[PDB]
Amino acid sequence: SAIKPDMKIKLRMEGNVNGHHFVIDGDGTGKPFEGKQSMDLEVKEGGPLPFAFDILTTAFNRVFAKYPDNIQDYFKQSFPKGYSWERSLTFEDGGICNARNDITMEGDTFYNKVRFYGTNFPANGPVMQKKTLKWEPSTEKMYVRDGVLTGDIEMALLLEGNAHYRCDFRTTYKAKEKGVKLPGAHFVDHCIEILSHDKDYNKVKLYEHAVAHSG
Repeated sequence: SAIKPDMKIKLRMEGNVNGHHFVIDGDGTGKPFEGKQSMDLEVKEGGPLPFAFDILTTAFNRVFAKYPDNIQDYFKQSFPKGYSWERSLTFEDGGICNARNDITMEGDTFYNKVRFYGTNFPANGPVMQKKTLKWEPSTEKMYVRDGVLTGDIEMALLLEGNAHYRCDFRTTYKAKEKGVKLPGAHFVDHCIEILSHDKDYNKVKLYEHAVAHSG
């Protein structure tokens, strides 16, 4: 009832990656029950970014995942009050990112306060050299450990030359309201795509499709 079939999405990200500060605003729309969403993104501060835009894109809401009726949908049940998540992104060459999103709802709009921090990226690595092409489609393993809803993903960035660049994700998810029922163990399939961008990635159009399933 709280989630409409068509929702607007507003987002602000404040970030610092290898010491470079930036701010990115997002304005988008999506269909929560189809697990689809699109966002227009614009670097407001700190452009042009000197690192691969792809490291940021999964920080730009698991409400936008199609859940079948026989899996508890913790994220849609988190509203209207909302929920927050925190994520570690551990890249195989030692680059480390931490991200967080505080998500609220007002009417038909999701608001997203995103923080992004990154460090230890090598100067000659694919992130600082902007040699990434896309994230491969992934499967997020959702489980509850120690009372905390957790999603683990073994992610991979496709690079120019067709090599892959591995990144481990761990996200913890927490409803703001007490007593939201936790789900059983399950999986969420994800794909994420940069649809368009300008030369310096000051403007980017982004899309995600996510579908939950059992084992």
